[PDB]
Amino acid sequence: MGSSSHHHHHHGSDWTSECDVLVVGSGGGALTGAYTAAAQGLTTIVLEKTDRFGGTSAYSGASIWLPGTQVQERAGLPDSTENARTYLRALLGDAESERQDAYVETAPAVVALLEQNPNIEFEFRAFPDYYKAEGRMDTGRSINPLDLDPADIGDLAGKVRPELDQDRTGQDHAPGPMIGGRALIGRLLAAVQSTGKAELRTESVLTSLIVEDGRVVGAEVESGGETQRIKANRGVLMAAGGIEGNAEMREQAGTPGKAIWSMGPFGANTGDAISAGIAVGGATALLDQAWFCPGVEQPDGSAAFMVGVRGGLVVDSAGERYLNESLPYDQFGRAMDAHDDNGSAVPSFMIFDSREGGGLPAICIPNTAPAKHLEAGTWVGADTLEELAAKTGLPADALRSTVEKFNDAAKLGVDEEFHRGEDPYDAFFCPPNGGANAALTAIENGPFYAARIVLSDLGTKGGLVTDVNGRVLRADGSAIDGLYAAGNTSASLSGRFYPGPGVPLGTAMVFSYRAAQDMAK
Ligand SMILES: Cc1cc2nc3c(=O)[nH]c(=O)nc-3n(C[C@H](O)[C@H](O)[C@H](O)COP(=O)(O)OP(=O)(O)OC[C@H]3O[C@@H](n4cnc5c(N)ncnc54)[C@H](O)[C@@H]3O)c2cc1C
Ligand SMILES: C[C@]12CCC(=O)C=C1CC[C@@H]1[C@@H]2CC[C@]2(C)C(=O)CC[C@@H]12
Repeated sequence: MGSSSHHHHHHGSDWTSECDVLVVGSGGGALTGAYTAAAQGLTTIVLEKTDRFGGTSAYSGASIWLPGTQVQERAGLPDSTENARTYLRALLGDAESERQDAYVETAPAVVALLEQNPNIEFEFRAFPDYYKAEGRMDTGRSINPLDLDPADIGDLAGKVRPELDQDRTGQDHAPGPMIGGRALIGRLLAAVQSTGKAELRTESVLTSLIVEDGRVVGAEVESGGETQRIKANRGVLMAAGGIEGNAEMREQAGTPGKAIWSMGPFGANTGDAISAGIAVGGATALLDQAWFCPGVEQPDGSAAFMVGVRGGLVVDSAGERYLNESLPYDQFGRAMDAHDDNGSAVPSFMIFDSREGGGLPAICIPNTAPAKHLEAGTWVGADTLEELAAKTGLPADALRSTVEKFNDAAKLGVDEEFHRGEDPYDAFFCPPNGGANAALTAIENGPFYAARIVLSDLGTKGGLVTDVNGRVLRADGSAIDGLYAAGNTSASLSGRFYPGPGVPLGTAMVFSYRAAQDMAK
């Protein structure tokens, strides 16, 4: 993978083109880094491997954990840079304290620079922080790009990757404005283009970095069945995602879950940039870690992100509850993996009744029709729990017992076994009703359903070791000159934690910004 400049010269090759800043990828991080470089007058090229910008960032809800900024001040939030620092220190400990500090301390500058652009505006949207710890916001402190009329961004609207409910069925944007990740990437692209210093390319693939005397000076890029050599005078920012789509790297690293279960765009994030970085001496960390979530198994073997659980319960292959089904998706996923004994917890079984007329009582992204799950056998239905356990192969006495015990907890209003519905996260998706506890509803109105739940992800979070300025470090702690990484190309400062909504995009955006500031020196 690693190409030596002297070797290229020897073969008779030279630079196709030159820029100051070369950005690989086009999620929130990449485009934030692109904008930061180009807005202060550095010639910038962005390389997107696929025909659509945005990757998983486009799929996202575009909730962003950038605390203590002018956006939260407009909402009057009771929060601060120091309050957010306390929450991270309480969850993560002293491991990566310097990167924790740079994350919360730089959020305000990133947000102010971006909002100065007429294509970008954010607003606070309530979504709770995920753990009980000092500095938690029960309402959350995360911000979101405003809905975007695609007419405002010209030809860029047709180049944004569409939402999951359209993108895995050969479809483009559904009716209405661009929202969530579509609005984030549409606005960032329009900002990057407005600088007049950036080129935005699709179907341009990083293959290898180019090194001269141990310094990264550019990269080899495929585009139009041809090879190009792009020089980067100040540096290369690699924000091209993780290993989530590469089954071989995940099996080698011991990453739980599976490439086919990842909610990454199929084929996009195959660890190309992590590989390219290792090839020039970059150290790696946390490769067995990912941003986990439970997934509803699909007829085609893929998964759907299961979030905002509103009802049902979940059993292992023994027909027993083992977790709080309302847990934030990353803690849910880690509890599946911790409980899994040669396959008792992957798959798990979501059990629910006809309270939502056949629907599974959660948000599934994307949302496959019950009838297609039932025809494929991913879901099974029956008139009794007895017959449901027979069709699923679950122990019938244990499932019946599990459901009667859960139903007693819903009648009483407290789940003494797993404490479901006693957290602001659990309550956020459960509108207070006539029940003693809105997160606990009895499973008793037939027909009954079991859906197979697997260990999905929203990307992996392991990869190249970086400093507080996004510089890729070798095993000895020294910087690889000219090379930066951010987002899921870099090992997350968050370790084994998913602190709150928007940490993936927030960390990606801050370290892409800091990498561009470092290149501008
Ligand atoms: C339904 C859903 C909702 C989510 N909601 C949120 C949320 O609210 N908040 C949040 O913070 N996170 C959210 N996430 C997760 C979030 O989208 C990701 O964790 C994060 O955006 C990953 O960013 P990245 O830069 O690492 O990867 P990506 O955003 O995937 O960027 C990688 C890009 O680089 C391209 N690329 C890859 N290899 C190459 C190469 N060799 N050359 C050129 N280009 C290449 C890819 O095609 C892709 O376009 C959500 C995820 C899902 C599935
Ligand atoms: C849970 C989540 C993902 C990961 C992340 O980090 C931040 C959030 C909060 C916003 C959620 C989003 C998932 C998709 C959601 C449910 C929508 O369709 C509307 C709001 C949005």
